[PDB]
Amino acid sequence: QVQLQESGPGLVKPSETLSLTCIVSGGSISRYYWSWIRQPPGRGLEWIGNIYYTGTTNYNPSLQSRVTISLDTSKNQFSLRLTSVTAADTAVYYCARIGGVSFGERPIDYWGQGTLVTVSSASTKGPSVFPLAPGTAALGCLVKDYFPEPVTVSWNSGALTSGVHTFPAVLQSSGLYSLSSVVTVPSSSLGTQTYICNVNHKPSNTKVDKRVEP
Amino acid sequence: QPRGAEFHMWNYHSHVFSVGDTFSLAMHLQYKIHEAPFDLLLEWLYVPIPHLAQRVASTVYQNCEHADNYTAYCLGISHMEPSFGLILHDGGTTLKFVDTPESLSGLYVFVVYFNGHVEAVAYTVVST
Amino acid sequence: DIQMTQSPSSLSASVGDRVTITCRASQTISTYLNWYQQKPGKAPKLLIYAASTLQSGVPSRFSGSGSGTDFTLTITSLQPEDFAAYYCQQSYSIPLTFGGGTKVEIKGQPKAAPSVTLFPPSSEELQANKATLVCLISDFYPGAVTVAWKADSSPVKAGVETTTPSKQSNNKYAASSYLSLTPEQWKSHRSYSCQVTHEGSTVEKTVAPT
Repeated sequence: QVQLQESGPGLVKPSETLSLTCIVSGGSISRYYWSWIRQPPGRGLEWIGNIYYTGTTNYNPSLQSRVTISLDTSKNQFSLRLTSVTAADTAVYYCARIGGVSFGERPIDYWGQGTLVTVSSASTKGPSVFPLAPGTAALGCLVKDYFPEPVTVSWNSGALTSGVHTFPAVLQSSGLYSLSSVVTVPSSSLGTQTYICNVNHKPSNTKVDKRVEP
Repeated sequence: QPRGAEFHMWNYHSHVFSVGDTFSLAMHLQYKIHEAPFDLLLEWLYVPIPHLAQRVASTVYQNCEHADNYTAYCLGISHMEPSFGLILHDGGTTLKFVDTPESLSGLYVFVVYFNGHVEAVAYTVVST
Repeated sequence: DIQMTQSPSSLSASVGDRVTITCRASQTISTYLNWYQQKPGKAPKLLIYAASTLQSGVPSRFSGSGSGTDFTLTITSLQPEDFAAYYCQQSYSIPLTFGGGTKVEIKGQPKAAPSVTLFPPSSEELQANKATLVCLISDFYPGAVTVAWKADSSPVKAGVETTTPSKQSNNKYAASSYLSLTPEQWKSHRSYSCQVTHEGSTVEKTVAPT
């Protein structure tokens, strides 16, 4: 039942220190291993390291020279430190648990949510939201000209779920990202329900609401 | 049909301390064993940092018979050579480093001999 | 470092078909590997541990088997909800290492014509010194399509940004495409056309600023 959350910055300048922190809740640090796993934007995932409750860290020797994992049992968390980040370290970082008490059981059963760490040289940019008003009806929101990619779009505080498409971000040659979210709604349900899209950009710490109506 | 025994201990480890700490190096051993009468032995050897290797501790469960029920049922003797400190701990599967100096830093190995066969062994590099 | 080879790397099977994937290890890993499933955007879920045991809350159509250096994951009857990618990971020896991964795409969907819609730029964006119009085709299965942009009579080649999502729970795509340009070039022309060509007779929609 336990849950884990990553708390790392989404943008790190090259050669610097990437510092993430995974907070666990609903369970203990009791006797399991607590691990970190990377996944490049299109590649498969690789295990970077895990830590026991008394130091005793196991590291992937491919980059053992740069990585360290620390434990904060007092605050029920554990942190990942990766020094001298190059451009290849841009990946999604999951914190998870490796446990099981039997012979053949050492599985990564409970995973974290995973945070995106893009490395490049800039500062930030918040998103720009623009509405898109109308068999059935189709309406959308357009997010434009923001920096590092992780951005979330929901509708009516997440009440509108079915019939919604959120497209992958595309890289406009201005070095920026663009995205759009569309919803198919009944034609007669246009003027009754007030449609609002909520866009959250975590690296810039910007949450914006946008109402859509013809 | 079954015959023998199997162990698993995640060979490579890495523990880092600082002078004056009170950490405890613990292994998480997994096992499945049949043919109840055996001679289990958990031996902690040490090497400074490398070819040579000293001996630090050894626990022996001699002629035990608890096969699949938790082997802590039957207890064994845990005589440890006093050239080091290193208060030994439960089941002989973990060391405890009390008021550590730097001189204790080195590569520790924990070799499990089951019935005269090395069935698993794990390395752990302790350094400041 | 144990090398883990996964086979195949990409397969397409219709709904209800029997899917089998193989995992091979360079060293004997005694009943030590886990099969994980990663849906698009989400984190991997533990499907199989101990190389033959089912994790709680997983449908019984997932079956793990094998030992030594040869292992097999079997999906009995594919469902449109199992489009995810699949990985096999060993836990015998540090470092722990995953497989290449297998992309399981669902082919059961018959050819479905897309639903076409168009959105002209908003006045707020026009006040924001940029002009972007959005063409959107939704819920079509077969592969990719072609979408052209006409400046009242003429196919435009530059300024097109096209994106596509992954397969849904109904196994349908939705190609989105932006046309971006300055407000001057947006106001210099009258009727903008989006022309999609797919599985039927070439469809097109148009806007004129009213």
